[PDB]
Amino acid sequence: FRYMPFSPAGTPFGFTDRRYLTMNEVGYVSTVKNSEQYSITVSFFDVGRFREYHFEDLFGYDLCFLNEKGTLFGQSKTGQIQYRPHDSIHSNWTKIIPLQAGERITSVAATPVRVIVGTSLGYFRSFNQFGVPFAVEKTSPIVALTAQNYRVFSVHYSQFHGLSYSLSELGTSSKRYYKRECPLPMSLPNINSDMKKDANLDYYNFNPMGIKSLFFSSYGDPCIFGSDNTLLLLSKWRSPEESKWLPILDSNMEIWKMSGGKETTDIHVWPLALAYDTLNCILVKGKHIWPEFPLPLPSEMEIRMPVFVKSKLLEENEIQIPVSMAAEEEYLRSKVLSELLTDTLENDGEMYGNENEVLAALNGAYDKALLRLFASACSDQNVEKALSLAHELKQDRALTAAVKISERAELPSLVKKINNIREARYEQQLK
Amino acid sequence: FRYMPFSPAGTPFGFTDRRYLTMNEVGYVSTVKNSEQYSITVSFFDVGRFREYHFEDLFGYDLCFLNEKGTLFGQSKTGQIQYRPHDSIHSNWTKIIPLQAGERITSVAATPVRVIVGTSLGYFRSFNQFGVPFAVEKTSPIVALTAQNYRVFSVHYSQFHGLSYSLSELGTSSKRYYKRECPLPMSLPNDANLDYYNFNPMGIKSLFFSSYGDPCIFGSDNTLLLLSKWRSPEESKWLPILDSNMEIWKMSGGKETTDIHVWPLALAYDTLNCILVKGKHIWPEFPLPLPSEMEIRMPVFVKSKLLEENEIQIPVSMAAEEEYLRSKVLSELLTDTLENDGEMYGNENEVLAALNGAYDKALLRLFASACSDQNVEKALSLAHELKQDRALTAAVKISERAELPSLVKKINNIREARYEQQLK
Amino acid sequence: ISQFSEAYNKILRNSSSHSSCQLVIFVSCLNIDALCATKMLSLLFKKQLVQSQIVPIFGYSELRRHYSQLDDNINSLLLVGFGGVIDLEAFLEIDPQEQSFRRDIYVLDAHRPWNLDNIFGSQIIQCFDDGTVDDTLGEQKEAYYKLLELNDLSKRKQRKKQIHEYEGVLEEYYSQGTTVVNSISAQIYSLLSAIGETNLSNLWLNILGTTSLDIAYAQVYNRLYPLLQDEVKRLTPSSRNSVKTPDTLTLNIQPDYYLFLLRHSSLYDSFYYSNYVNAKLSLWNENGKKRLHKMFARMGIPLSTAQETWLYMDHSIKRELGIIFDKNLDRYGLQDIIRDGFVRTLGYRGSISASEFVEALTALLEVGNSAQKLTNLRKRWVSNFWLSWDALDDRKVELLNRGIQLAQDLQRAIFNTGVAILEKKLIKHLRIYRLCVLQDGPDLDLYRNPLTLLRLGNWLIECCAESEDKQLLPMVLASIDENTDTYLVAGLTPRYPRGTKKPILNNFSMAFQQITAETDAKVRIDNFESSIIEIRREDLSPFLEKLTLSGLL
Repeated sequence: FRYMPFSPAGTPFGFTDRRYLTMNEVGYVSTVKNSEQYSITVSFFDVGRFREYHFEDLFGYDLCFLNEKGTLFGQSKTGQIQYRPHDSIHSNWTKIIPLQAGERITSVAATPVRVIVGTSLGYFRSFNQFGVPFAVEKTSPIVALTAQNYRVFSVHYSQFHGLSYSLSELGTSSKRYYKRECPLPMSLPNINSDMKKDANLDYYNFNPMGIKSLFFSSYGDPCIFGSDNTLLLLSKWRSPEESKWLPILDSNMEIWKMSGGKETTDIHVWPLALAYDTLNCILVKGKHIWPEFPLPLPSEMEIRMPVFVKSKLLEENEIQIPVSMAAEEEYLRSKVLSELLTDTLENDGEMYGNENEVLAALNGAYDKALLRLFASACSDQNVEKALSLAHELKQDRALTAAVKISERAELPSLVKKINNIREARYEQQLK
Repeated sequence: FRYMPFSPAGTPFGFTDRRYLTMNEVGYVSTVKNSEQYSITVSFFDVGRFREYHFEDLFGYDLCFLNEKGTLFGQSKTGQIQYRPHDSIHSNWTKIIPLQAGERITSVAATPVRVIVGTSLGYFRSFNQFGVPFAVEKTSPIVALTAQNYRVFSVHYSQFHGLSYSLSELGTSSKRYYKRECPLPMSLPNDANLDYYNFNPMGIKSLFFSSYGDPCIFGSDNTLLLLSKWRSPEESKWLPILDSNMEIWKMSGGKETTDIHVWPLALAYDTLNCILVKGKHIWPEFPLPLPSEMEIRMPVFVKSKLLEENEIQIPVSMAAEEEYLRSKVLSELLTDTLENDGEMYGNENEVLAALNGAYDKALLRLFASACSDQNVEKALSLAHELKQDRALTAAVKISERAELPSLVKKINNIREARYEQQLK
Repeated sequence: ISQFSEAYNKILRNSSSHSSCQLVIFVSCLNIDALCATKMLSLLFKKQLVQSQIVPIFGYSELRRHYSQLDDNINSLLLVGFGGVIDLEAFLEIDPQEQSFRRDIYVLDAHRPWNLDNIFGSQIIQCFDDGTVDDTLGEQKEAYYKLLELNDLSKRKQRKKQIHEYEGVLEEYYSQGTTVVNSISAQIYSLLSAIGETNLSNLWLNILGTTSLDIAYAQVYNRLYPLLQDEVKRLTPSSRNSVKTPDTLTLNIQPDYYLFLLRHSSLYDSFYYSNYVNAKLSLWNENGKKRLHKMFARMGIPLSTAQETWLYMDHSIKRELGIIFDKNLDRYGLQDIIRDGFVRTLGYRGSISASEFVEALTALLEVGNSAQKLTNLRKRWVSNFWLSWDALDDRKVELLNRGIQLAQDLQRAIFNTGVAILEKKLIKHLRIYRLCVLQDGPDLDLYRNPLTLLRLGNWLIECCAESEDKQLLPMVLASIDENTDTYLVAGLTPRYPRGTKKPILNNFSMAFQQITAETDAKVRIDNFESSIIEIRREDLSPFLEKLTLSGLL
């Protein structure tokens, strides 16, 4: 199985002689080939802070990774790498990584204190910001890399194995592992016989794994977005035996609801950045799923839990969702977000300074959405289902509101059951 | 997939009627075919310690393993095994292992207190030194075995997933697992070469344990892998401290032949013992070759840069980077061995003092090159990697000669910070 | 009782000091196989770094004057094949002194009659009893075991008869003829394999001694036809030829003949010992000196290319005899010629097999040099023994051919008189045996040393190896060269024409005890081998009169 050079959010050439090297929340890096060489132009979204520049390439650097401090270039054939800092304090440096026959650089990464270079045979060579070489480590072949200023996240895959994930940190004294080669059940792309004449064959040839984009969240949670169009977020990463992947977004249901129940395929989702509530994307309209020259304006898309029926939405009728049906989806969305925000503040603390107002508003909407399902259970005379819903309340003021819904529904036995929960929580609080 | 009988450091038949059953630091066991039976001849390197002997093979054993107390034989077709101790005090014992339809014994192992027998269906049958059974375990199919003392190290390879390895210890209370089927980073291969591939489907030439407690493996990719920190799963990683291609190229003059391979024998703290085999076949035949020793080198070189600068010779400046990588790995492993297991020979302190002195000396060569190219910032990061207090004093004199007064004061801040932490 | 690895380690620690803790071995020179066993034992004692002392002894009466007079702190005496029949502990008194004794000999006896005291009741005689004979007279568990300790008038009377019942089974036993059942090559080579030392020189050495008994017995080495085969294959040095290596001493197998020393030389003097082979058929001179001239002078035998034609392209003719005697096989059927054999080479310097090689060692032991003449005769045979022991290096080349050219005249010497005593017709079948007395001929000097005499008998036992379907009894000869009629008379064995079913060892040594017990009127048994004694001139005629009536077969 021949490998391919992978980059974050990279697009292939297609039917043109120009393409994008990389793309992220900082900006985008594109190249223009005019019959003999490549012209790399790096443009940013924030014109005020940094200045747009360009240069001529004489080596053909196709691998790139962009962070807040510099730009790293790499060559998959000769093994020559180059790091270019944006500020004028540090000078440029050039070093050539020795590569054997067959072995090629598939993915590169750059942090401000460590340099990560990965190969097709799985050699892990790490360098610092000054160029001092460290110990050489031999592991599984790396096909995908992502980082946000401190850690190394590697994805492994071979011909006699399957997709996995590893989480490590390059400390000052030694390498410490949070997660060591745990299996990742991400679905592989199913190329059929009719795809050989399709116009989207060029995207899968440059990226056989189907990994469109992958990046870390604003609060430190690992995220991945494969070819199955489902956004996966890693929950409970501080505990290796308790780590779980939770799907909180799906593009396949959002396109059908916004288009009025149609079956078109000209609308897609390209992930750029996600800071705990909205995935930034570009609405690409056309046959190709990859962007080209000039980028449209970014839109906002809030996350939604993929829990719907298809036959029930047609009978009840932009497609609109009723009150009663949306209470189940609001309960699932708020429960996942409140648990992750609580563990982040008790272990890492504040990051922006306004986390307490977000947590108070999220916990208030969590108890309010549960009361809508609680009112529906009392109307259908199901006293037993209403008892289990009362135990999921967090705030003490939510238990008082549950009594008033029960008295209005003429259920005196349900009223006394709420008071037993109140006496049990006060006893445990005094221990 | 076909389950072939594997043996440690074994060679196939080829176009001859004789081959090597096993090969290690103790000696080598070979077999000679005659008109009606087989003939097992066991020869040793240390003739003055043990008595050389031989016997006729009536049953036709094809599996063998050698340790410091005896010799174990095994038959893959009938399941009959036989253990023969070198001393005349202990009596021989024969027992038949039950085998199902299509089941063949693929790998055996022996320790002086426990007997390890592995099959193609994954049956784990363990015996003691007298033949009394203790437990029957159902695990993944074992294709390769190696053992020093208590430890059992098995390489697993199933039909669909495959390529994994396990590490365990046969303690007095219960069998403890340090690793539970972790993936192996060994590279699989993509006439002498054709015949060797059929008998050895995974390309594993040899495998053994080091003298300092670390498991070593030598696959088909000719890269010596070193498993460091096996007692802790948080920091357990493989370290390729030796690259075959680089060592042959530098010593020969700057060329690269094909017929000169490196067969591994043993590793005892300074060099890798080997046999220089010259010819078309990759397996040795019968002459008596002299044992050689190759100095350990980190595989960090460029190919185009060595041709421009010209046995191929490496310059001073380029060798300082390779010397820094080699000394850093060896000093960390020797420090953890002495603080947990203690001394083994009695001269570990002189080796550690000489290694730490060469580590700080090699870093100063890269430190001098950074000052010559006016890179003050790169020189600051190199000063933090020094261990000895006398190395910090020598860094001041290199900085004053290079006319950098700001770099001099930065070395003194590191000295004051280490003295404060030492008094806490 | 002596496991083979045990005595070696036990004799190691008893004398391994760097002083005069000298262990000393003894060997007879009167046997070829006695030599080659000892040579391989010495060299491993060199590379096990121990001090030693080697003394030959040719005479059985000499043993007192070589041991029992010169001893200081020798704890470890060693001996090769001397006392299977006569008990040395009765021959030499050793009082029990210091159960965990102070000086312990071993023994490496190769003979069939044993001595019960030397295995049972062992306190200084640590004999080699391992898996040699598992049936060491297995009925003996009550005969001497009740001889050791020996109303009762009717009870002890029966008990004396049980002793007398034990007496007869010790009377028929200790009354058997002797051979060597198993060569001393077989034992010590098996011992070294239990230690495990791989050298082809050893494998070249051990096969020499068993090759020597090819002319004394038949089925002893017929058991060793596998044990020659497995070792040359298990100690395979090479699969290829790997040519033009002057070293490495390659071992192979090639066919070979009773017609001997051919690869060394002389298809010329084969003409004599082709007629030896026709002396095995029906003649000694008559028809053959016509009959040989169908099969031989077919090619005139050259001077220069005969270094090449009967060295190399006689392989066209060995093939031709190979395609002559295949059509002399269903018709002639005389199978004394084709033989499997064994060979070795030196890289260069010609191919030399082991058939002819034992022949040079016999003749070179022979020639190559009151009571005042026997001393100056006995000092010769020890000395000329000594120049044969160093024949096993590469360093002897131009002395190796010296015995070779010596051998192909000695047979021409011995056949010169054998044809005389036939034509004299002085062989007389009296009643039991045939008697011949070589009273005087020419060249009587080559009959003092007894190693020629068994060969003369070996030629003479085969003149009477026709059908002879009654009276298969060998002869007794007589000759004299020196004063007082010493007369080294000897006996032979009867022979089989490749058909041993009957147990024919010897009857004479039983009678040799009788005549020696009668009058002691100048009879001597001072020579070592019991098949040779001496007699006086006026005693040989009453010798036979005592023998023609004493039928002890």
